[PDB]
Amino acid sequence: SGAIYVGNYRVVNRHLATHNDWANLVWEDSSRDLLVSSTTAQGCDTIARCDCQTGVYYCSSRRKHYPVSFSKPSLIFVEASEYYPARYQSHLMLAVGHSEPGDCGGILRCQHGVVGIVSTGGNGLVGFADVRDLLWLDE
Ligand SMILES: Cn1cc(NS(=O)(=O)N2CCC[C@H](C(N)=O)C2)cn1
Ligand SMILES: [Zn+2]
Repeated sequence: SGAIYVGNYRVVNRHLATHNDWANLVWEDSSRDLLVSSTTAQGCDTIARCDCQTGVYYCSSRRKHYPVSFSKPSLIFVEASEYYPARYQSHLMLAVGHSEPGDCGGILRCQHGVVGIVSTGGNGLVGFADVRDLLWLDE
């Protein structure tokens, strides 16, 4: 679990969104596994605006942060799960590292701020849903 809080927005994995998230829906994209809902309180997270390919992510299944190199956002095949059939997930970045499903929502951060959140995993790789292109999160 986990979310990004920036301005009056909350960014979560779409497959973990709550009833309140859907009742205050701002934007959602099944192909990216993202959902953004509105909040009443102000968010203070800083979103990175860059092309970094190195950062640190939080892994709840190890209670640890790991430094990683990660690929540029791209269209990646994701095998079927209880939340989606087998499909291409867009704007996904991969790194060599550990993750389990409950790790979804952990933040990946570079020197510039929040890059994205844990979204996929398996075969010793971890995938992060990029949020650097969502320029509207800051206005
Ligand atoms: C973070 N993580 C996720 C998994 N398992 S998964 O890749 O099957 N995952 C299950 C939950 C939905 C995910 C998606 N974005 O389609 C895929 C293992 N580690
Ligand atoms: Zn960066």
